[PDB]
Amino acid sequence: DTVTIRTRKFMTNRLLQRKQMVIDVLHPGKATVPKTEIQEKLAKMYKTTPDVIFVFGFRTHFGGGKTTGFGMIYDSLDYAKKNEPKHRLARHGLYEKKKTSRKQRKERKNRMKKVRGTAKANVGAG
Amino acid sequence: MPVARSWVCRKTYVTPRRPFEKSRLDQELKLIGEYGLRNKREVWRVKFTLAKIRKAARELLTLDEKDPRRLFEGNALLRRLVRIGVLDEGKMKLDYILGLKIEDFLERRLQTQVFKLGLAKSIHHARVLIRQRHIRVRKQVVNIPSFIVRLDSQKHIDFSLRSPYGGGRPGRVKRKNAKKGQGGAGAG
Amino acid sequence: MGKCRGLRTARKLRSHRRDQKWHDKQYKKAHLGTALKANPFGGASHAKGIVLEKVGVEAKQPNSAIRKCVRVQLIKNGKKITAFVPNDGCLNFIEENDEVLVAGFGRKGHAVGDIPGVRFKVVKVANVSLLALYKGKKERPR
Amino acid sequence: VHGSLARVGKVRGQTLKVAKQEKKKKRTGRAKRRMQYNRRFVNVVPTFGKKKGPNANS
RNA sequence: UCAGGGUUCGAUUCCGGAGAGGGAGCCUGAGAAACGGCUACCACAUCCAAGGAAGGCAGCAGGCGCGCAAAUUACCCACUCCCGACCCGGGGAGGUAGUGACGAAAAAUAACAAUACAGGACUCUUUCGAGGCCCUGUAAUUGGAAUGAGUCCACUUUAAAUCCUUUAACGAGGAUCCAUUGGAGGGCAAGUCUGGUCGCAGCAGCCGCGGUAAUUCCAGCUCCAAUAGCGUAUAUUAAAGUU
Ligand SMILES: [Mg+2]
Ligand SMILES: [Mg+2]
Ligand SMILES: [Mg+2]
Ligand SMILES: [Mg+2]
Ligand SMILES: [Mg+2]
Ligand SMILES: [Mg+2]
Ligand SMILES: [Mg+2]
Ligand SMILES: [Mg+2]
Ligand SMILES: [Mg+2]
Ligand SMILES: [Mg+2]
Ligand SMILES: [Mg+2]
Ligand SMILES: [Mg+2]
Ligand SMILES: [Mg+2]
Ligand SMILES: [Mg+2]
Ligand SMILES: [Mg+2]
Ligand SMILES: [Mg+2]
Ligand SMILES: [Mg+2]
Ligand SMILES: [Mg+2]
Ligand SMILES: [Mg+2]
Ligand SMILES: [Mg+2]
Ligand SMILES: [Mg+2]
Ligand SMILES: [Mg+2]
Ligand SMILES: [Mg+2]
Ligand SMILES: [Mg+2]
Ligand SMILES: [Mg+2]
Ligand SMILES: [Mg+2]
Ligand SMILES: [Mg+2]
Ligand SMILES: [Mg+2]
Ligand SMILES: [Mg+2]
Ligand SMILES: [Mg+2]
Ligand SMILES: [Mg+2]
Ligand SMILES: [Mg+2]
Repeated sequence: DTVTIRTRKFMTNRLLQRKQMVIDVLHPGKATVPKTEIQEKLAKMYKTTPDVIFVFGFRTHFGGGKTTGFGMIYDSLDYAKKNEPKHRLARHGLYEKKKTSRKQRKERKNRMKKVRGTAKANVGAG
Repeated sequence: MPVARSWVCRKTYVTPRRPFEKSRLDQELKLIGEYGLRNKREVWRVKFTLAKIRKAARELLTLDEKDPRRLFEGNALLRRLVRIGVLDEGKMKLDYILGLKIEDFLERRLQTQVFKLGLAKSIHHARVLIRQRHIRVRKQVVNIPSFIVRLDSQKHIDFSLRSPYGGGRPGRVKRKNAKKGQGGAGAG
Repeated sequence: MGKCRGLRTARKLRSHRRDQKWHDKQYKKAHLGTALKANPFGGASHAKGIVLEKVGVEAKQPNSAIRKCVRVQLIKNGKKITAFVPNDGCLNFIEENDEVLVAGFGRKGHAVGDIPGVRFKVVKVANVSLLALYKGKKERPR
Repeated sequence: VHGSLARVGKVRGQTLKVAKQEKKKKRTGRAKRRMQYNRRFVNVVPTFGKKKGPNANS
């Protein structure tokens, strides 16, 4: 058999420039569907493209089949690069959280507190 | 100390005061055997729910009729008791609530209704059917032998749409004893 | 033969009940403070101590046996109590100068059974229970 | 009596050892309760006067 | 906890108060007698080149001591909100994972046919006797199915992970993919079964068991109770119309 999608409580949002709805996946079949496939079907359903369509939170019911999540369709890629929590952009390459570790940031800041003026030993020399 | 948690919970049963009472013992064992229950905690549970229903009914019954609170809560308790079918629609008044019995609630279980409706060969077969994911209530597969079946839901119990007993691929035993013809006597 | 029934006597009734509660034995024992002081435990359920030496308490007349108690000194107080080692041949598991954990005997203040002067029993010998040594589930560490 | 009649562990230290003769696995959960129901409510053979305690050795 | 009346508890996540080793005195500030601020005395205690300098975990982790008695020196600001000059920074507040039988909810550990025997209803037979519908035992080889505990591919989950849920591929014959804790004189459900000890060892909340034929001790077999739980010590409530 094959996957189906249907949509619930659809709403167009002109204040964040998007469309948001609840997504139900029907799949009498063999696993909860990958996100990358669901955004294809949403693209061919709402006729835009599979790069402004962000979907999240899918969970599948006891006894399989019906599975439910939330979806967003942004009217452009700049607005989609705008609001979009940065962890969700990083789900498909559009952002990259570059840092190391919270304890390093912490212990560094506390060494920079003990020098005055140009802090060369820690703005450069770690 | 502050946390976003909830601590609300309760017990659902009460032990008997007299621990070793031959009559109570054999009456509760009769009841365990004829409904195919696992424990006596599963009898004390139903006893507790029946006792609480009785307490609420007797509490409403001491108010004077035409009292709005009695009217509201009585018409609600009666409707909620008929919704599961442990009360006749032709009685529907707080006087008949004090005439129920423990085996009106044990009747309405799912294990009982799966055997009694004819999907199983005994109650001890019905429990292992339900607990092995063979049974479906509408579209839901229900794993729980204590699922109290509402009235309108009585028509809809049948087998799961992916299970050997009806429109399902055969289990792992019918597929190695069949592989016995290929990998047990044809390949080894 | 008489008690004030009247409508403004709440003070007399309340004060008389408060005055007479002090004649109930258990109430006074719990609310005076002399028992919590005289209790060899600090008001606790169990207590650890050191074994001084084993003893042979002889039972009371209608029975005859030698009950084989021990003499313990408590860590937190320094008090010296007598404790009972209940089982067949469980006195062999308790050497001298080893710390044992004792508990109560089951009557909250009193001697149980035919044993005179004993009010506690020994439950742990050295971080290991007298019921695992009695069944072989464990053994002493040396 | 021979030597220190007040010795500890005397009777448990002279009891003949017996090995356990066990084999068959006992049933558990619902299955035990099913067996106990059968063994007293439907597997029955009645008489007047007589006593029938479940462990009667007599 | 509780028939009606009451009794006991409230260090503890919400509101109010108080304190930052013990007292005391102040600066700045709208707001402090502030301790993640300062100044002295007392008690402790750290470094010293002996002149001097520095301190306050009843914050989050962790350690010693005390005890009958209580967890990781983990990840993250993604959620909830707070602060700032601020849509952008920061938060051991808080969120997430670990230890966790404090405690609360759901419910695996065997289901089903055959044969053999047994019982019951029944049919005829003067009666024996037989057949036959239901059930239960029981043993044997079976006999076939059914399934989740476990190993484990991918998705899903989330800040990133785990867990659950969804799913492949393997995964049961009962000898192991082996249920325990208490008891069997009475109160109080269950044996006058068999060996050992002989007022000893021990048992026993209470009454009471043991002195050569032990229903109570030590064991074997059998049986009873609750059951993934059960026993014990103590505080307390009902029983107590013994406040
Ligand atoms: Mg007097
Ligand atoms: Mg007295
Ligand atoms: Mg009341
Ligand atoms: Mg308080
Ligand atoms: Mg205190
Ligand atoms: Mg605390
Ligand atoms: Mg106020
Ligand atoms: Mg301190
Ligand atoms: Mg200001
Ligand atoms: Mg201050
Ligand atoms: Mg502060
Ligand atoms: Mg300072
Ligand atoms: Mg501090
Ligand atoms: Mg700390
Ligand atoms: Mg210690
Ligand atoms: Mg603890
Ligand atoms: Mg400790
Ligand atoms: Mg945040
Ligand atoms: Mg930020
Ligand atoms: Mg915290
Ligand atoms: Mg529980
Ligand atoms: Mg098991
Ligand atoms: Mg959790
Ligand atoms: Mg046992
Ligand atoms: Mg015993
Ligand atoms: Mg015995
Ligand atoms: Mg008894
Ligand atoms: Mg009896
Ligand atoms: Mg003998
Ligand atoms: Mg004998
Ligand atoms: Mg009381
Ligand atoms: Mg009294």
